[PDB]
Amino acid sequence: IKHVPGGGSVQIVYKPVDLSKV
Amino acid sequence: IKHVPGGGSVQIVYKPVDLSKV
Amino acid sequence: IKHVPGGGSVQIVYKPVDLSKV
Amino acid sequence: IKHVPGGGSVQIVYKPVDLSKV
Amino acid sequence: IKHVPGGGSVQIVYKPVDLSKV
Amino acid sequence: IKHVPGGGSVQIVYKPVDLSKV
Repeated sequence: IKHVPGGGSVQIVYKPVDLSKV
Repeated sequence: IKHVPGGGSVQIVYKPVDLSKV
Repeated sequence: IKHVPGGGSVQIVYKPVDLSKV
Repeated sequence: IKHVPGGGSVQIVYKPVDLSKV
Repeated sequence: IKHVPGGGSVQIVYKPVDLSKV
Repeated sequence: IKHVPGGGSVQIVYKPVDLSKV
């Protein structure tokens, strides 16, 4: 019995710029 | 019995700039 | 920006019995 | 931007019995 | 920016019994 | 019995700049 969700994962975000207004 | 969620994960964010206004 | 691998994950094992021989 | 691999994932095993020989 | 691997995860094992022999 | 959430994790943020206004 094993449970192994989301293993070995990568995310990359390159040069993001945020100009949001609130 | 094992539970091994999210193992080995990477995140990269490269040169982010935040100019947000509140 | 979020990364959430294996997030919110569940395992349930109910009344397991082990009689293994080695 | 979200990344959520294996998110919300479930396993259930009910009354397992192990009789393995080694 | 957040990274949250395995976040919010649960395991339950209910009334396990071990009679293993070596 | 093991529970092993989020093991082996890396995060990298490279040369971030924060100019946020409140």
